Amino acid sequence: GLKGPLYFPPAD
Amino acid sequence: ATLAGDVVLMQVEGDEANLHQLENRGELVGNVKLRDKGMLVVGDHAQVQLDNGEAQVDNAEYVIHKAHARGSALYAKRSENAIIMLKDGTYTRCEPSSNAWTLKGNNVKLNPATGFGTATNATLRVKDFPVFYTPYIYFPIDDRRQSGFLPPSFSSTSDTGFTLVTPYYFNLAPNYDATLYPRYMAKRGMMLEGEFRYLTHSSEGIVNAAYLNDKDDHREGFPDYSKDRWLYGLKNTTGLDSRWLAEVDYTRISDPYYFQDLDTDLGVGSTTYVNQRGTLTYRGDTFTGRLNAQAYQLATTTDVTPYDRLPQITFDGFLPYNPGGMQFTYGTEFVRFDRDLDENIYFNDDGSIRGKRPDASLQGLARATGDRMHLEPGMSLPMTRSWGYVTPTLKYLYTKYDLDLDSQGKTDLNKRDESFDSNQDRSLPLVKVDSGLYFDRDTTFAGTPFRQTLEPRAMYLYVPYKDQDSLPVFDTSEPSFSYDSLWRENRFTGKDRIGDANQLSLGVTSRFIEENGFERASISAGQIYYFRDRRVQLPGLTEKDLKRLNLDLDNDSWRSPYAFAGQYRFNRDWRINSDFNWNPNTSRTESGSAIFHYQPEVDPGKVVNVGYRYRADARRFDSSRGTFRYGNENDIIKQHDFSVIWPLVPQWSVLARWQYDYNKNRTLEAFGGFEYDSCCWKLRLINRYWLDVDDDAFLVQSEKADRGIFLQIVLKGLGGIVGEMFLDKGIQGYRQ
Amino acid sequence: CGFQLRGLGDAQFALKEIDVSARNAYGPTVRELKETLENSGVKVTSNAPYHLVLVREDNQQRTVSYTGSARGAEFELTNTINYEIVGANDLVLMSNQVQVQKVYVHDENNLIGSDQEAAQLRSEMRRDLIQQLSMRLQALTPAQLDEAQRQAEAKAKAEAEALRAADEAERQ
Ligand SMILES: CCCCCCCCCCCCCCCC(=O)N[C@@H](CO)CSC[C@@H](COC(=O)CCCCCCCCCCCCCCC)OC(=O)CCCCCCCCCCCCCCC
Repeated sequence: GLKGPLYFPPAD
Repeated sequence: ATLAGDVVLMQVEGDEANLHQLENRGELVGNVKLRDKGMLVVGDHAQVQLDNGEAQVDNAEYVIHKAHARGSALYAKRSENAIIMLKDGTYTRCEPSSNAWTLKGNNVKLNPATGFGTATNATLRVKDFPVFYTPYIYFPIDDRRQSGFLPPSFSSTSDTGFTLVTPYYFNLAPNYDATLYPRYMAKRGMMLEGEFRYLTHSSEGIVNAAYLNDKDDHREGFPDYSKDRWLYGLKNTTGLDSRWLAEVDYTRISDPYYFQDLDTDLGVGSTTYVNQRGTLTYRGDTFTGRLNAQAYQLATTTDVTPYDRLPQITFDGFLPYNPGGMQFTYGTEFVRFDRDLDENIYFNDDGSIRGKRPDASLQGLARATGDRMHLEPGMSLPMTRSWGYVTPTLKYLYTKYDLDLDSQGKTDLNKRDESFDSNQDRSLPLVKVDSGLYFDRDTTFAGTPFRQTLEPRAMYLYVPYKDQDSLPVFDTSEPSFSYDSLWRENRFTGKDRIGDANQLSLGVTSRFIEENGFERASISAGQIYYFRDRRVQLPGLTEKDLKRLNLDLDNDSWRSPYAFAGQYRFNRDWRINSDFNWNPNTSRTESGSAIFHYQPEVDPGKVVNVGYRYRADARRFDSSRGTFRYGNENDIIKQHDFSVIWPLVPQWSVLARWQYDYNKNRTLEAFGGFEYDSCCWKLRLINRYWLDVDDDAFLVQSEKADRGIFLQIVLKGLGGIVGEMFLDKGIQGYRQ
Repeated sequence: CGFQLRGLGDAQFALKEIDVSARNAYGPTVRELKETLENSGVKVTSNAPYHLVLVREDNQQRTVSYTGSARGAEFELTNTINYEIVGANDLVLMSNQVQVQKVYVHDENNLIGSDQEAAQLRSEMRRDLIQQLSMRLQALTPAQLDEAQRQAEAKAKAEAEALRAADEAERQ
């Protein structure tokens, strides 16, 4: 696994 | 249809070629190279099927360009969805000259589009030594967030024995994830920690929880002991962009010894309490209203139960004013202090007492609860010029108490021939005059222009005396003297004591400004002149209490200690901070500190931290007296802190820290260890010694010597994190 | 010696308007910072050409001294503000930070009193960081900002041109 920072989902 | 030379034709290159039969196999020989977007397979033989179809390279190697990924396989097939497969395949992110680590599986599938690689009958080898087996593994090819196990952490300490943490990461969604932390501890058991992180357009926060069925019996029979060990809390922040702002910092633990046993990550000092706070805040342009429910939970048995502020409601602000006009400000507070005292008596087998609960040393008014209201309007006339200012300020302080006292406090009171007034008011005005002058001077050091400033200021402070001994202390402390003492209208924090002041504070500060407005250095000196005694005091430092317990300071003198303070920055390299407080009425040093921090901008890997701290004037509450106290000979601070991080060789790094207390002549903490980095793997090893907080079974504060070894290897490319704690807090500048 | 009382020329700002905003959009720091700027002859308006932006305001706390029982005795509170000066078209002209730190004496048996002492220290620190931000704004001149933005915008369209150039270059 690979953990990273949170971020908002792309919307399209 | 043979071809030779530099044969080229998905693209199937090679030095030699031969091609073969139609509809059948289409073979290719000699230095064959299959290539694609980010993909490459090289080998001796190749076999294709149809124009668009099978490929199969024998005795093959492969390289995934965008990642640092290569491997080899007895053979390699490419299929429809560009899913290339290897047999007896290898995978690694080490350079072509390294065998630092390799993953070797029976089948290995690679999807470079998905960024997902899998292997069956997989072994992890370290320098070709097989170290770990699994019937299956998947790993990421690109560096996208994906769920799985995360890099583990080995350690061995006194409180836990051998420790293994093998976290598992749940990548639930772009804006919220979760992580499980199974901690195996040789000496206590299997602990399970958990974290949930979230992110919204309004809010942001993190949930945390942990459980552990402790097998250690060292603390069986200690007060408030618990076999089941646990922890949960929430941090949250909502509305940073709003005029409404709700905020949670809540934690709850199972037993007071939780962090003394299950944590060696807060470093020396541990923590004696956790917070339990929720705050709603409205933020208007000229005023702020705040609803704060806040309490503490003790992680210790030798401190007194804290008060809490079930409802603390505050409304502060000021009215629109005209430039240079007068100014009106207002601050208002309603608070409710409550507290449930744990004053139980712990007897031995017989009747003999083995320990005293701290809360039992609280007598009389030190046991009150109640409501307090506080209203504090003020007016001031700032008169300013380019070169100086004078600001007179008139304030009125009104506080009302609605107290409540239990039976034992009342009996303790009339045992001292005193009565309990459950309704008490206090009214007094405050006069304050702040003035100063601004001087400037251009200079040049090492050919760089400085603007040096000279800023001297005076503040007259007048507050009449009002006997406040009949009031409890809920939220009041008495800060140690410092240069910032010279400009505060109360020598006390909080609202339970308002100091009697008729004094003058004189001080000057010189600053050094570069051309862009930055500030290289600051030097400041000042002192206070007292025209009256200082009679208002904390309970047990008033004259009546002093001769009730028979002692004896800074009561009657005509001047404060001298206060010096200064900061210097050298380019963008190192930094130095110092402060010093000398008492002329006693010819002794009240407090002081020198703190050096070195860390260049050409190479942040060199980090040196030298620090000295002396302090002998702290006023702290005393668990055994039930009152406040000044001279605490065994809490004097005379300590150094040294820490280093240095690159011995461009790829190695040494790191250490020594923290020493002269007042008792003992090392508080000392550790050293190395941290090697390479293309494909890093390794950090730390030997450490430290004095950990301990409450023994007799309710007496102690400390225990703990030793620890901490080990983390990380195979770059085989999962990880992109974003220890004692190594972080204890060494200023562990940031790369 | 050689000092001289500060003059009305060397105390004014020479930057009559600016826009101010912060991630904590209504926090005390950005509110007090706009209060100070208006009180110094600088109009705080969103219609300004240039935008001071407080992108981060990190408070932290570290234990720097210990009791006789090896518990925390002094906290070092550090406040750090990270800002950006931003031109039009969302181009960042400048980018830096300010930092203050202060130490106080923590009392295990007086947690609200400690919290009160810390809150006072935090409010002082807030005024320290604000006056540092304003020195750095006083040192700015609309000339230096217009030039910075002209240069950075020429850099931006130079990058757009060098990119579309390689676009048609690798188109065939
Ligand atoms: C019982 C048979 C039934 C089969 C079980 C089914 C298994 C399939 C399901 C698992 C697939 C999940 C894997 C996904 C991998 C991933 O997501 N992510 C990728 C890693 O990020 C893969 S590597 C995995 C990591 C993890 O490190 C970890 O967390 C390991 C995870 C395992 C933890 C949980 C196991 C618990 C089982 C016990 C309860 C079971 C009940 C028992 C009934 C039998 O290995 C690492 O990457 C860190 C490893 C690097 C450390 C190396 C250091 C070596 C020593 C140094 C020098 C040595 C010698 C050199 C000198 C000569």
